[PDB]
Amino acid sequence: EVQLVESGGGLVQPGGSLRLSCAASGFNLRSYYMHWVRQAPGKGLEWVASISPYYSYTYYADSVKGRFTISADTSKNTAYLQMNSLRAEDTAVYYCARHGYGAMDYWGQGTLVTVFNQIKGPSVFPLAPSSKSTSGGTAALGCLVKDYWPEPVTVSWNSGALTSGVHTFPAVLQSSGLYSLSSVVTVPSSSLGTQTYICNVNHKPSNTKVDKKVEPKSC
Amino acid sequence: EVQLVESGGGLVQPGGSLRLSCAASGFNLRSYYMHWVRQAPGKGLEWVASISPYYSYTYYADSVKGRFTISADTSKNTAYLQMNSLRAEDTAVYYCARHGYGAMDYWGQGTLVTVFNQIKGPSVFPLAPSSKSTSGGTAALGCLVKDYWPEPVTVSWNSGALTSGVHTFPAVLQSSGLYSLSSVVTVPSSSLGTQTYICNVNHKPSNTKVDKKVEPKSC
Amino acid sequence: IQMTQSPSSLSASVGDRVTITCRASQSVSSAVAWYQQKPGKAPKLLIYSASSLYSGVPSRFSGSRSGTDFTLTISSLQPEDFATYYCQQSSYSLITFGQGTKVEIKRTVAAPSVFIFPPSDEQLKSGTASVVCLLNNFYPREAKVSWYVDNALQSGNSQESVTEQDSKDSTYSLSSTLTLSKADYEKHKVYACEVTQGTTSVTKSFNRGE
Amino acid sequence: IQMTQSPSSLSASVGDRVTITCRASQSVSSAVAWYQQKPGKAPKLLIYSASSLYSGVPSRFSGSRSGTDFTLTISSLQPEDFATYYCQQSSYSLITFGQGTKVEIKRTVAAPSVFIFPPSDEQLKSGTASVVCLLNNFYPREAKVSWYVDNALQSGNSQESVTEQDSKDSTYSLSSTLTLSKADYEKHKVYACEVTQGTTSVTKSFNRGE
Repeated sequence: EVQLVESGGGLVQPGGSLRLSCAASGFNLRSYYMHWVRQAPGKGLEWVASISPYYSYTYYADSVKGRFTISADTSKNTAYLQMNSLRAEDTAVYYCARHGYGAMDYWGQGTLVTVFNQIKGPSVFPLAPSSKSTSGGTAALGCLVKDYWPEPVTVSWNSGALTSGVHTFPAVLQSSGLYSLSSVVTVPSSSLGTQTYICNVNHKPSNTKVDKKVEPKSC
Repeated sequence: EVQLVESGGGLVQPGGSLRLSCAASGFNLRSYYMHWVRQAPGKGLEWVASISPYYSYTYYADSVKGRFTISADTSKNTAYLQMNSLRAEDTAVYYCARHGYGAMDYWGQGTLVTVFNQIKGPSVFPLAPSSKSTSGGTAALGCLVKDYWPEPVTVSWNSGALTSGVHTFPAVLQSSGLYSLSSVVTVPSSSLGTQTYICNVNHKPSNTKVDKKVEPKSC
Repeated sequence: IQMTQSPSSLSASVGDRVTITCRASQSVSSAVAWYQQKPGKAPKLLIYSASSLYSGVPSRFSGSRSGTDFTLTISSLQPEDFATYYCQQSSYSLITFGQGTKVEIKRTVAAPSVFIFPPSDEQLKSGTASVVCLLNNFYPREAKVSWYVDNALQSGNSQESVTEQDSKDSTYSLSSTLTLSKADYEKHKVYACEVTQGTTSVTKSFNRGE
Repeated sequence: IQMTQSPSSLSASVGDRVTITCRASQSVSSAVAWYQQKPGKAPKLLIYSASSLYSGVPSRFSGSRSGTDFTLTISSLQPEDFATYYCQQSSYSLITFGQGTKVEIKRTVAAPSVFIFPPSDEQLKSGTASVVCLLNNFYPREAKVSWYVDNALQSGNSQESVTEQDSKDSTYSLSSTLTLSKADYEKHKVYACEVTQGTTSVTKSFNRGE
């Protein structure tokens, strides 16, 4: 009996990559047009892509054009859908169906492709230096990178000039599901009044770069 | 400069499927042996598979033999690793490296492949029928499928004979991360004493099938 | 090419004729197909080429076209026919689906047969107590289930599940499960489940021990 | 083919010679390679063919073999050389890696320079207060950080992060972040961070307002 089986679905972060497989039984994949159709949780049906029987002509939709790639391997009677540059709208159940009678006759059971919780940029707060909370010459200042997702972030100091004494700590996953870390550096207590100190934090996932100038606190 | 870039990693359920990609730059993939090496969180390095330069000879390890498949596409200078039948031990960071000097010279950054929280079988408790909590003729009995993962489960009654009045409810994801559902059926209040009622629950993910005979409660 | 399906939802009784119209933005051939989809299942092909029925489809389903206006007719609506129906266009190698129409089945208003279940002795041993309330064969879907424990109104410790519409009598069935620790269950005597529909409320209860 | 690496971990000072031995289960050629791997980074090839150094590796690393006994020698241990080192066998088309050896750098015991930071004014506006305690340049790694708020010992509302060993002075640095709501932070005056190493404890504190 004609049966279509789907696999390869799962959860990925925005971007990522994933390839689904339409394993076919009861017919020859090479003699039919094959279609990938998705349905978002609670939404309607959306055509994704199609493939020609023998000429291997690929047809796509603007929603996925340039990010998804359809394919087929006649030897295994299996169709494929390489999804790249995954976004939030790509969260859907993905079916694969066989063309026939100018419509889709046989359908698969579907596999779920879900995107991971939305990317969030970092919040940078100054770890303000002081005088009491300070050894005679050894002074400590830093930046607190809080509530960012996903990893990683890159913290530099004074555009990469300040390296001596800089300690960027490993990120900790807070209960909120967001990441947080701090970067600190020890400086002369005298320079506190003259040398300006900026933490250059960059979050490529969010395409964000924050530059906070740590400065003395306020009484 | 010689650079190796990896993608396609993510989270999948036990079983599932995933294909990683070793995008190569600065050299030709077809003129080198290429190796996939994994390192489990906190554990040591484990060779996964290798591929020959031109003869496309694939070599694997018993840990993944039969479940993983290595490949390469010279046209894109990209190596591939199709991981199927994924297990808990497959949770690791996956590197791809270039052979040379009888060793691995260049290495990638690595992509993480994590397995989903362990499969759990269902717990079936009787929804005991009674007399007070019962309409004159209409009697209600059922089974409670509790704390199972992942979906789905199949509940039948009296080996598929009892179908009239059976209502299996959709599963609810409890706060524990586990699924729970109930299946009920309305029967004559008289038959309570004679007709035997068994709920046939099956959890193919855990390869478990529970058959509980619902029976009157105890005072 | 845009296929504006109309309506988005409807509620007709058994035997009523159902007309779902799918207007085409452009005149694009008769390559219009109709599908039926129940929750959790793949779509089922109903009619292709906008008039011809797929093999095995009951005769009560029929397709029509008037220029850019394609019609799906369900002559004698059966209770099984409750589903979401879609219109799809396969022209210009640009497969386009309709927004969708959810068909629900109207019925005479029915009260639920309410049952309450004390937790099983086995579940008590583990330390968790699930008290289940069943609302069987009622219409319409909407209801209000409230849990009371020694006349204290519970909140935030219950979960509800409702079936799809019954394929024969068009009614719904709902289960409300109340989850408590063993010590909490042993520390109270009277458990009551209250169901409210419109101007009628019903409260079924049991006393621990009886 | 099994490569039993020995030892599993070691702690030598700067200048001490380090000997990591990798015994081969079978006599399988000299196709033994050595690697260095720091946390979060890919392995770095050190020595191939069991004696020859890869290009760019410092001369203090050297490989040796005596039958089925392969040796990695770090002549003058530098503080940068702290890492996990592996031995790999590429024979019989059956690439096999060693269990691994973690090299830590011993040092004279050092006390931490402890600093405490009140939450920034900006973070207070959002409603969350992060109070951070810094333990800078101490040895060994182990320490005990305790949070006190108006002399009430806090628990379960803090997170700690410690750097890898410093590549120059071999010391560690630790940060303990205490997270509170704004209302909780405004409802107290004195915040103290207490660090305990061996027989010495240090408590650095600030009073809200000063």
